[PDB]
Amino acid sequence: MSNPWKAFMEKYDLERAHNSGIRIDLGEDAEVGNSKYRIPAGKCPVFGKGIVIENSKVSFLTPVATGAQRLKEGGFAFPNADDHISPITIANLKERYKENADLMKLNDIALCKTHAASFVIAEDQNTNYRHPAVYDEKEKTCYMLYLSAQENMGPRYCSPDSQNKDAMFCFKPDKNEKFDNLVYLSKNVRNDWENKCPRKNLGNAKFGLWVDGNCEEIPYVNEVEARSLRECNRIVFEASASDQPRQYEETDYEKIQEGFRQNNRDMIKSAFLPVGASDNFKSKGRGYNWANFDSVNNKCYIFNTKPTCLINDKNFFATTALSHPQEVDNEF
Amino acid sequence: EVQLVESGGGLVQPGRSLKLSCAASGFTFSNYYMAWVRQAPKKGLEWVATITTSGSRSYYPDSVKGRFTISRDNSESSLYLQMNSLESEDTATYYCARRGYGGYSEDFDYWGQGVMVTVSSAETTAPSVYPLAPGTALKSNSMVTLGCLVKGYFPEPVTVTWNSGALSSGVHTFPAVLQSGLYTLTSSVTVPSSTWSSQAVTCNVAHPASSTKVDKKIVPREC
Amino acid sequence: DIQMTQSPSSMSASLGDRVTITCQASQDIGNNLIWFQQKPGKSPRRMIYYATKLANGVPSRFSGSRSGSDYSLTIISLESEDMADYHCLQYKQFPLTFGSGTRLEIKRADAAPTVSIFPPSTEQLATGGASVVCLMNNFYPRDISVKWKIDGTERRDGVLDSVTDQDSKDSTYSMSSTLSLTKADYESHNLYTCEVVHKTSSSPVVKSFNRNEC
Repeated sequence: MSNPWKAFMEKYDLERAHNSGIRIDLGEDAEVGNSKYRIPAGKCPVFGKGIVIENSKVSFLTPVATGAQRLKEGGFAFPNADDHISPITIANLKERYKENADLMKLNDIALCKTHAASFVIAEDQNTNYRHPAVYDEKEKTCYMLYLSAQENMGPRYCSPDSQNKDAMFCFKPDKNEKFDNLVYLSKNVRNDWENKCPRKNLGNAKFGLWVDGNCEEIPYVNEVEARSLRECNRIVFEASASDQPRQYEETDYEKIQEGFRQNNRDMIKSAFLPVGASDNFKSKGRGYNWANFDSVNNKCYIFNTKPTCLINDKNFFATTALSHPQEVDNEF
Repeated sequence: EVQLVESGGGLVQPGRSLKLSCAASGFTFSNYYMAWVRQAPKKGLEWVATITTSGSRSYYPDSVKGRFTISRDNSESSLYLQMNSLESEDTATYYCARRGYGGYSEDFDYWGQGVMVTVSSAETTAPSVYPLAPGTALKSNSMVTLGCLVKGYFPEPVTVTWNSGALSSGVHTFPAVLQSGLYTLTSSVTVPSSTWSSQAVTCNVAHPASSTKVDKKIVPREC
Repeated sequence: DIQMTQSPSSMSASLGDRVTITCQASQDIGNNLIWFQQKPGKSPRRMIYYATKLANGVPSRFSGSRSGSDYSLTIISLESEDMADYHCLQYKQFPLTFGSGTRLEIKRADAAPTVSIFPPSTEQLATGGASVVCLMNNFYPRDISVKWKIDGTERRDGVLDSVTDQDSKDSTYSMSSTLSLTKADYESHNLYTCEVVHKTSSSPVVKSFNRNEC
């Protein structure tokens, strides 16, 4: 009576701040063609997150494999058509929306997401479908995702040591060196995230529960081995809230491939997405989204209960799955 | 390389119905939104309707709401506009235009030729064709202007030619005038005198509405 | 309910000259504006999309400009294929609304009319209805005044006149007045005069006929 953290610790109740899946963000439901699917509906940005296509030498950021191109020869990205669409530089983005005061105010990341969100037909704008955008911090280049899907894997599709050689389009969401400077945005990403969302790993500090006047400790934890700050983050990302479950499938593959060759905008837009038939798959942000790292004795501590305060601990690092792989802040 | 060929239209009385088809060709139809746009004589364009690639959703303004319906068959690449309980203010030319697709600059790039749709109660009156020849005190020169008066017909239009089509220069078919619930149109043809003595300069006026093919051959005034 | 206010009503421009049509919307359109060229009796053609992006085939002399609520289109080195109507459109918010349109007329070296008078046909006089036509051709500019004087006396009634749309090729206009009256009203008079008053004359051009000599 009362908590002198709370306001600061708001950006760590992810079930509110983000309200979606993290490893797999498929929170909204939207009609694409006759069919209805599930689309990334996350209020927070996922720093360092990206898509790896297994048995490929092609980036997920490369434009889509439309026409004669073999599916796995391409990436997820929206086609190059007008370099003032995708990918677009922050310079051009500032130039593009020059005559809007309300938005010229926005940061690079939020503007990027706002740009991806702009692609609707006035009359249909009521439709809560938009293309997800990904922002590269080192390039300062915003890319549009033609594919809203995140994990084609499991049974029919991706079984270990494939008979389909490399031909099969197998993908999973990962956090690593390649993606270190990347950031996965939804249509829903809040314009005020540098206030509502977790960005950097809290250096020389640790997550705890505020109990009866004293910043107490975590009641339940899962102790796992972590060699680095990155390893911890990576672990708690796999552990975090995820909408599409572990090894999920329902659509055909050659029919999905046909759509790509036959350059169908809706087939591509909808490719490898779960239905809006169903809602129980939505994590809504609930999950094992938070971790603590004992760097002095390499251990990761994950939990499925939101933190409500921090401990002055110098040998520790407090992190969330949305939080940046490298970025850190020892402030307290 | 991209076609939008409208069909249907024509004349109909109020309260009645009409369906305008528009066959599309050269593009992957099912990749584009579609729309209809109308244009009243001497007036600006008016968005009429929109349809999704799938046909899932339809968009109409308060102007022709629930009285009009947009549709399509992507398997057999074509669009439609079923116009019901029609009004005299619905009298315009209808244009199937290829609507855009978010993230593409396809927006209204291509339109159809257009289709005249006429709504009114009035009886489809055939025209009276009077041949304009010059006055009896002919101050004979190098050039002569002969005419064609197309008094009292309904509805617009009348196709007017000069010599089965053959005469093309100096021919001016003026906009028809509605007054007395009938159309009054004049067609001029500035031809040399030399040829009006050697050629039988005829005026071919035709009303599709009343199904008419009147051919008036202009001769000199007498007496 | 997004008021599009395309101004002016129409405009005169010489060759190589620049013309600026300014379409202005009540509420916020982003850069969701289209300029359309519509030529007499033909389907409109996209000129400028996303308010400033010149579309395929559209020559460099065409260009769009945004500044708050205001938007404009400019044709800089004016050609004879600029003689068209120009339309705006907002595709930002439902419902899609267009502006009134702007008629682009091209200024030419002025031209005097080729005034012609026409007595009623014998065909018409079998009906008992008598129409007198007075067409004036290939003239510039568009301001002209036609006047029916029957036996040197005024006639403001039963007169229908219709100007042509500016000629594509030679850029002239053509007008067509018609004094439709009765065989009776016709027979009761001898002089039928049609007085034309144009910028080119100073002293009116008056072509006329007398009823008695057919």
